[PDB]
Amino acid sequence: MNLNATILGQAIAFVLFVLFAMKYVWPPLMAAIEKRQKEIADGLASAERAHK
Amino acid sequence: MNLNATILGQAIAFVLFVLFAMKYVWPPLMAAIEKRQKEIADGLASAERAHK
Amino acid sequence: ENMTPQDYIGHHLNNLQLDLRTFSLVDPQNPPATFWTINIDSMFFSVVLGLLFLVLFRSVAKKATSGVPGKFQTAIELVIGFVNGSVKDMYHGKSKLIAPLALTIFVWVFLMNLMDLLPIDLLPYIAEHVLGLPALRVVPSADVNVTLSMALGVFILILFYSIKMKGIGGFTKELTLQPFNHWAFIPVNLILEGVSLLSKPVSLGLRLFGNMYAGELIFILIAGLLPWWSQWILNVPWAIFHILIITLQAFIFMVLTIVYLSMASE
Amino acid sequence: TYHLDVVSAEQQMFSGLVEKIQVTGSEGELGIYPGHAPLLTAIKPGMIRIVKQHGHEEFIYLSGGIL
Amino acid sequence: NLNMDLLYMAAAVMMGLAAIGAAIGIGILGGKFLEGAARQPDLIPLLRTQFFIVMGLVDAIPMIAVGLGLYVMFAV
Amino acid sequence: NLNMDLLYMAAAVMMGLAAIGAAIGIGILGGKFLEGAARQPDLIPLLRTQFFIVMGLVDAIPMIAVGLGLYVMFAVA
Amino acid sequence: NLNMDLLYMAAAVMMGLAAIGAAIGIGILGGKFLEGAARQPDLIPLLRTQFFIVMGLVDAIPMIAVGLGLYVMFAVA
Amino acid sequence: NLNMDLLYMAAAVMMGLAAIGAAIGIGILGGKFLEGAARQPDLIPLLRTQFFIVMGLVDAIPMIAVGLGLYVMFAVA
Amino acid sequence: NLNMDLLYMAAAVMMGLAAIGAAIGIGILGGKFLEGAARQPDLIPLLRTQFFIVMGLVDAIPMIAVGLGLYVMFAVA
Amino acid sequence: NLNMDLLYMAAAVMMGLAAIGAAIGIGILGGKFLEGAARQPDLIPLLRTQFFIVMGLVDAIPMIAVGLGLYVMFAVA
Amino acid sequence: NLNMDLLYMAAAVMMGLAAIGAAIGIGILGGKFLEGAARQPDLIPLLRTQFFIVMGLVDAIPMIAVGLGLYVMFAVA
Amino acid sequence: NLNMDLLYMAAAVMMGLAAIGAAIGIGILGGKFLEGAARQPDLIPLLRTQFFIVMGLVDAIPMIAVGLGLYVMFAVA
Amino acid sequence: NLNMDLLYMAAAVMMGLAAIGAAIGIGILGGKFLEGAARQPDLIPLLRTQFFIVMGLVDAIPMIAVGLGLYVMFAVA
Amino acid sequence: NLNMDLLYMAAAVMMGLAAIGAAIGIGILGGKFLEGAARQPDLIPLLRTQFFIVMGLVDAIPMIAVGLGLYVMFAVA
Repeated sequence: MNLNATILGQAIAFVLFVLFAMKYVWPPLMAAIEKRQKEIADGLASAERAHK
Repeated sequence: MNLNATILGQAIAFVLFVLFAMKYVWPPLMAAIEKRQKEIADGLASAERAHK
Repeated sequence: ENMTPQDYIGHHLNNLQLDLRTFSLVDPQNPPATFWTINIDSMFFSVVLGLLFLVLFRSVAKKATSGVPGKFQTAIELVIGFVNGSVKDMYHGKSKLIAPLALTIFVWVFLMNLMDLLPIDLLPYIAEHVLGLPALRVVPSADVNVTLSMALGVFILILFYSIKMKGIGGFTKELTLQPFNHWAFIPVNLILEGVSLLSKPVSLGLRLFGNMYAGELIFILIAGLLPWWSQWILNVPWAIFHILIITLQAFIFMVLTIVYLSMASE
Repeated sequence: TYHLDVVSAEQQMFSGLVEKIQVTGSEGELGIYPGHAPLLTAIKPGMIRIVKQHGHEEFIYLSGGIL
Repeated sequence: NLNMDLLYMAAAVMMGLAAIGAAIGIGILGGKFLEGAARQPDLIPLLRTQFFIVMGLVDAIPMIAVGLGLYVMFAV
Repeated sequence: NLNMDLLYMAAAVMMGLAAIGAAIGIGILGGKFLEGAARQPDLIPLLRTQFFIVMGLVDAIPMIAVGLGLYVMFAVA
Repeated sequence: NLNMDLLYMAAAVMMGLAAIGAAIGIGILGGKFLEGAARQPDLIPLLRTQFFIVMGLVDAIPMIAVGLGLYVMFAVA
Repeated sequence: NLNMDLLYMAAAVMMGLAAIGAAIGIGILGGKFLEGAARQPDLIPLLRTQFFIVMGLVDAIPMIAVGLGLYVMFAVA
Repeated sequence: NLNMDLLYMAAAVMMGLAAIGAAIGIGILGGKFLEGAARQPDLIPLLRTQFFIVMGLVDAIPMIAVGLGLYVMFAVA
Repeated sequence: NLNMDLLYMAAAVMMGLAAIGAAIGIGILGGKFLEGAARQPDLIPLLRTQFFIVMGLVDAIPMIAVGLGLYVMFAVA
Repeated sequence: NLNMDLLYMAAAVMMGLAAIGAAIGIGILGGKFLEGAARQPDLIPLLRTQFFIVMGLVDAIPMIAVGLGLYVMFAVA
Repeated sequence: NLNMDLLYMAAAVMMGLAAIGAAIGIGILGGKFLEGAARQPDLIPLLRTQFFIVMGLVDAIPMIAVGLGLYVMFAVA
Repeated sequence: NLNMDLLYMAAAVMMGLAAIGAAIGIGILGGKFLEGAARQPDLIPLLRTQFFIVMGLVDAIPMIAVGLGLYVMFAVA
Repeated sequence: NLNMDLLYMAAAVMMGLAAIGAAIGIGILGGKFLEGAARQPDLIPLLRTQFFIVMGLVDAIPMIAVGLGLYVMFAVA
């Protein structure tokens, strides 16, 4: 059997897999991190105005 | 499959990663989280006292 | 290359092992029978991933800004709050071990399992055509030894907490009275409450093993038994699905541990 | 949002626009979000939580009734 | 010789019982999912998420069995 | 020879169970699809969509078993 | 020889399991259909339509089982 | 000839299995019929109509099986 | 010897499954007959009628099986 | 000798299948009976009447199965 | 070998199926009993009497097979 | 000689089926117990009594079967 | 040799039946517990208690069986 | 060869029964989880934890079975 061809197919499959990953799975994580940042920023600023 | 002396070689690496994580990873992070939480809530307390 | 796929897969299912007694590497047809023959490749990646975990988390412990957190700090504190919420939902005692233990289990098992998503032949290609060593399979959690080491550790911890928090006078009480509560029945309960307590950790290990081991085997088969131009159409629908496994199989390993410890002490 | 009426035999008690509510129906607690399927039940004496759109939360005590 | 058909039967048992388990379990789960969706039709995207979560456990053991089945069917 | 006895027997037991799974598994589902439609039929096109979404998952393993049975019966003879 | 006897046995297993599946599936589906009409008679036009649409998928696999059972009994045996 | 006896096991299973399903498949269906009747007894014949429709589907595969269950034990035998 | 062993085993299954299908199939149906009766006892007789119409179908394919069992024991020896 | 020592298995199957069938069917029927009795207690004897009425139909087949099993055990084997 | 081990096997089969039937049937009945009792926290005796009646019916036919299993355990073997 | 192994087999069969029956019956019964408890949470000590009453009855035949399987495995084999 | 070979099948059937029974019973009981909790979130700590109580009974018989299975696999070997 | 083939069937039985048990149990439990989530969406988080608690009990014995099956299939091989 052509082992080099089996690695060929593995690489094709992995390229399609990383496509699916970086176009469905990652945006959720980045948006969650950004939501957390917005939350903490707004909390600290609203708490700042309370002092004045 | 093959029950192996590794059953011990892993447990060592286990109890180490637990302790350095305990004493030197978790309090450092949770202290900062609780600090930000308390010092956001203090602003709400200040607003309540301002109204009171 | 004279690989009949039936033998190619067999090679793929072999670990790389070492003789504790003789300090020698294992063979494709030859295994030192004595149990003292460490599985080496998983230890390297295992300890490697535990190192990477502790490194990545200390490197933010010593940078933690209590103001607006950096984008990198946010994710680590996110996972920290995730674990803390689960713990303080299921546990209520004053023990300081539970939370870091849970975090270690969660992230360590997650990174261990995540390995399988890598193409199956790549690192085995390197570790033979560069280092010359005979075999390599990389997923640490895909071996009974490591999951049973974790499971027996958790079992020792369960016994520790059950002794410490209600004493032998109560520990023997739970082990003899429940369920039927009369002394004439103590001999029967002593069986059940034993095997039950034994199944709790053992299944905990095997649950993690069986999922990952077969989860690796599929990829092996897909490599060994289909021509290149087709492999993807059966690799991809599995790989994405495995993302749903590696996460849950980590999460469950965390939660049940808490559920046991909180259940043991309280 | 959806329209919510709290009506007694004597006089009306609430007529705002709501985003969700929570009640203790005779068969258990129960939460109504928009688009909920048509449903009929009795509710036990106790509180009910209204959240008016823009998220304003308030509690109304009911001596029972039919939802 | 006499080995191959006996191994094929050992594989067929696994495949069949795995099909039984996966089909009946996901059928029950999906039935409850659909009676939930018909109740709160605006929360379909939320409940569906939970479904995909719990499905990941229902198909835990079947994909083990199926896997080993293929092994017995092709690797020995 | 003896093989062509059991090579069929297996193909049966695999594809028979694969039927019992696929049929009942969908029926339990389909029932809940109907009782929901029979209350507020205005959602029929909505629920039907979800129905197929989940039914594809039901036929995951049964059709795999049917494929292996066809391979055993025809290709393996 | 022994071949035809166990070929008949295999077809018998296949068709018994297929019958179990088709029967119980269509039974559980029809039970809910017969409930829907009662709640809202006058849409029977419609629930029966959807019931056939679902019955086709319920029977998809048992039909293959019966097809291959006959294929064995009267082409291979 | 051993060929003489195995057929009786191939039939007895089929007409057994087709019996378990075709019974229960109807036993379920008829159930939802009766509790439908007990609610709207003015519609009993109308529901009966649909019942006799749906039952005609439930008995589809079983009547095939029992058919061959005879064919094996009498025509093949 | 064995020629006259198997035909008794072939009966054990045929009347065994035929019992189960008959026992469960009615055990389900009569249950609803009770429920609809308990909600409205003033309606008992009409339900009691419809029941026997449905029941007679359920016991159709089981009873014949049991018959073919007795035959297979006595007249088929 | 095997020609008699093996028929005990036919008897065991023949009557154990009837055991499970009768037990589970009567369990379902009696459960519906008990719920009827619980909802409207001043109805009990009439529901008891109907319960025995159709319980007879439930145990009809298992009884012949058990009788034939006992006959095969004592008289035949 | 062929004499006694098969008798032990037949006794095992009888008693295992008897356990299945009795346990599941009485579980169903007792579940309905506890439901009715929780709905009527004053009719516990009035309902448990009926429960004992119908359960005395249910357990009986498994007990036939259990007694015969003991017979085959210690009177055939 | 080989005689003894099928005694392990018979014990395995009987004990596995007894476990099936006991576990599923107690599952159903305890599920209904918890359903009752959730509604009338103050009546838990009463229902917990009645539960235990029936609790021992479902697992009578399973207990017998497990006892006799221990007999077969450790006393006979 | 079979005294060595067949014991793994003997253990296999015990472990499979223990698995099915424990899983199904605990699933039913836990499902009823989850729905009771969803209907009464404040009673979560109370009902959970009863759960682990009644589950402690359900898990009794299977852990016998599985235990003996291990003994058959490694002790008697 | 002569001795090391049956072992694969022995393991197959373990894994098949464990698959049925785990799958159907977790489905029965998740169905009630989704029903609860549908009645009160805001409790989704809390109920979810109570799921992973109870579910951790469901698949214990099935995973013991799967582990020992993989052992037999790769340690004894």
